[PDB]
Amino acid sequence: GSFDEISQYIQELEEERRLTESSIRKMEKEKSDLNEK
Amino acid sequence: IDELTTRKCSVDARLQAENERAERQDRGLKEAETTYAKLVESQKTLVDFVRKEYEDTKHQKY
Repeated sequence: GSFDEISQYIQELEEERRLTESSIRKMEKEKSDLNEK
Repeated sequence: IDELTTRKCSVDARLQAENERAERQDRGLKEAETTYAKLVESQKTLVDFVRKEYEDTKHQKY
């Protein structure tokens, strides 16, 4: 039973990992916007 | 320019901090997804002696 519950939360955490990357890439674009101005 | 520099520092501070915060969880999940293979063997192992306990009773029936 613990095999599936732990693995399911890993995917949710891995989903958050992609979400963090999206914010990171957007922050670089926001940084580029600040650089241009 | 100070407002933009403060904005640049605010963005850059979060930018690098989020990268470290994300990579520490990402590399931890790389071991966690490998632990899923261990959990696959764990599920295999736990059910194995459960059937052995059944087999501990089953061969007694013979």
